[PDB]
Amino acid sequence: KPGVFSFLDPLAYEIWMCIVFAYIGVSVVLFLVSIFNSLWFSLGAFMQQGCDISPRSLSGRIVGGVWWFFTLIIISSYTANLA
Amino acid sequence: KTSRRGRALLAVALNLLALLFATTAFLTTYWCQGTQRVPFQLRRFHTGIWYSCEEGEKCRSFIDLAPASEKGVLWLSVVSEVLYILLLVVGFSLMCLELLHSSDGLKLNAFAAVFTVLSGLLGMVAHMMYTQVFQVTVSLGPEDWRPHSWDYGWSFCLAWGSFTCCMAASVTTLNSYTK
Amino acid sequence: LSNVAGVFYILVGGLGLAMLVALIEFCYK
Repeated sequence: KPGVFSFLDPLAYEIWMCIVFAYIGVSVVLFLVSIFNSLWFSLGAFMQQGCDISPRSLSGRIVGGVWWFFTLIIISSYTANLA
Repeated sequence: KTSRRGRALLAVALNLLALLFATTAFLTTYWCQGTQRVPFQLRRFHTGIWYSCEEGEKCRSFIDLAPASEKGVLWLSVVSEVLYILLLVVGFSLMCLELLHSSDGLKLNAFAAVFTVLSGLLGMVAHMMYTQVFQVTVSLGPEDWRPHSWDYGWSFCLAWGSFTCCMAASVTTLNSYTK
Repeated sequence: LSNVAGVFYILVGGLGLAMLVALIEFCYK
């Protein structure tokens, strides 16, 4: 039995670095709509579907939709891989 | 007022370091380590981003491999690097204009911050494109050199650091903007 | 990484587009 690594097997570490950084890039934009506030809100975005509280379109809410689509895709591909 | 100024200069500083890392990516000493020892056959590759060194010592200017489409992918890659550098420099320029006002304003810093964002995004896309070309080259079996390692070149990590630093400067100058 | 990397590309493109929308919205005002 592998320790830790076995869970990490389906998707490459570099890809993880990518999804993280890309998540950061998503994270700033919500604050661009407004150094930690809406960054923390983005932390409240990945946690649940994607984004909130935006008063109709505004700006980065569409980023929330794209992000939702995004994480949806990746988790799907992940699960398929483990399968 | 010392707070916003010190955080701002800290921001242009982080941007500057980030520029040094961008140059570092543009000046990698050798992109990844490599070896081929299957005797006779014994080798120690040290491929550059452009100058593929090997080790007696033997630096080599390969550059622009991976036939179909991938050359154009390198085109978009390098162009994205250039625009990356341009948005960096525009960031320094606008922030130095803020320094001229330190010697709109906030709207202008928001602009430069947006340029930092576009720079970081296009840059991450660029590094993606390059890793794509690299993995493709290895996938084609690069002429002879197909190293069992090639695991990573730290300068690239430094490029990612330049990214997170630009991110860090944009958000904090905007934190000053929040005030 | 590639097969998802395309999705990274659509992601970043969406980012830049939304930033542009933010810009024109800053232009109305």
